[PDB]
Amino acid sequence: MDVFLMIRRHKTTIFTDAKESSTVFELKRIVEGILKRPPDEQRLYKDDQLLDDGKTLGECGFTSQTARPQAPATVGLAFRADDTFEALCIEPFSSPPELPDVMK
Amino acid sequence: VLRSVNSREPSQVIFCNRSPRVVLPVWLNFDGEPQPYPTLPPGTGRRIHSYRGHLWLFRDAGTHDGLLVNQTELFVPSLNVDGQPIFANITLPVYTLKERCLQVVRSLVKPENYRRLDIVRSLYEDLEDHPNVQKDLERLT
Amino acid sequence: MMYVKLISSDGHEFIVKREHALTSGTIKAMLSNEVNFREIPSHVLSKVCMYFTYKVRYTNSSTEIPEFPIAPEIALELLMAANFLDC
Ligand SMILES: Cc1ncsc1-c1ccc(CNC(=O)[C@@H]2C[C@@H](O)CN2C(=O)[C@@H](NC(=O)C2CC2)C(C)(C)C)cc1
Repeated sequence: MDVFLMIRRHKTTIFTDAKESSTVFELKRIVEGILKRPPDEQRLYKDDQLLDDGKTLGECGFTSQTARPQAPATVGLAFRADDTFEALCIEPFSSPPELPDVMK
Repeated sequence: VLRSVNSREPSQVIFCNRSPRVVLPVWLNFDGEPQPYPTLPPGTGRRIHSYRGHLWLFRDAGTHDGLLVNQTELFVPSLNVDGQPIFANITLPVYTLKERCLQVVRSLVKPENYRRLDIVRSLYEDLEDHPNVQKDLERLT
Repeated sequence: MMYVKLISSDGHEFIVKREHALTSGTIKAMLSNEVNFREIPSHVLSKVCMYFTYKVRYTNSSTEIPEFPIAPEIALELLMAANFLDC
C-alpha cells in the first residue's frame, strides 16, 4: 500500500510516496537521491519522535488511510553539519489572509 | 439528437451513489427534455425501473456539478442478463483544480457578490457560468 | 526519478515529480529544473502540489474518488493560481 508524504526540513518540502512496508532507512535513500546527503547525515521524525532506520513507515504510523494523496503526512528531516545534528526546524507555510467580507 | 428511445423493453437498474454529493438523476425524455427524478443522499442506492435505450445523467442536486456514472457522462440501461439488474455506479469526477475552486467559491459567495471579488473579469464570468444541464446537452451534441 | 523544484513567493521550495508538475501546461512552458512563483505563497503552492498527487493517483482509476478538500480561507488564492497554471 502506498503512503503519500511531505518530507520537510527548514523551507524544503519533498512530495513523494512510499510503501507502507518500506523502511525509514529506505526513505533516507530516497531523500539522498533528491538532496544529495547520505542517510548517516539524516534524521527523520514523526512529530518530535526520532525514527529508527529498521522500522517500517507503517510501524511508525504512516498508513495508507492517513497519508493520503490529497492530505499527505509529514516526515520531519534534520541534517548533520560536520560532527553534530542540527535541531529539527520546519518553517511553517504562510498564513492565509482574512476571508473577504463576501465570503463570510 | 440526444434523447431516449421509446423501446418499452424493461430494464431494472441500481443507481448507486458512491459520491459524497446529493445526486439528482436526470432522464432525457423522448423529445430530449431533461426530466429530474428524486434525489439520492450520499452513499445510498435505489433499485429503479427504466427501459433499454433510455438515457440518464447525474448531477449534484444542489449545485448541478457534473458527476460520472460508470466512469462516463451518460448511462443507457442495457439488457438484463439472468434477471440481474444493471449497476449504475455514480462517482465524483477528478475535477480540474480550477473547477473545484470555482465550486468552493460558489458555495461561499452569493451570486450577487461575485462581482465584489478581487479577481479578473474572466473568473467572474467563470463563477457566473455555473454548471447547468442544458449547457452540457448542447456540449454533448 | 526526475524531480523539479517549485518555489513559492515566500521562499518555500517544493520538490515534486517532474511528471506531476507537467499537470500544468504553464509550468511545462516555464521549464521548457526550478521555477519561481512570485505571486503564489506557500499555503497555496503546497495545496497545488497536493492536487498533482491527487490527480495522478485518481485519474483513470476504479477505486472510489474522494473529494479534493479546499479550506474556505485559501479558495480564492488557489483559484487564481489554478487559472494561471491552467490545472
Ligand atoms: C425512486 C427513485 N429515486 C431516484 S430515481 C427514482 C425513480 C423513481 C421512479 C421510477 C419509475 N421509472 C420511470 O419513470 C422510468 C424511468 C425512465 O426510463 C422513464 N420511465 C418511465 O416509466 C417512462 N415509461 C416508459 O418509457 C414506458 C413506455 C415504456 C415514462 C412513464 C416516464 C414515460 C424510476 C426511478
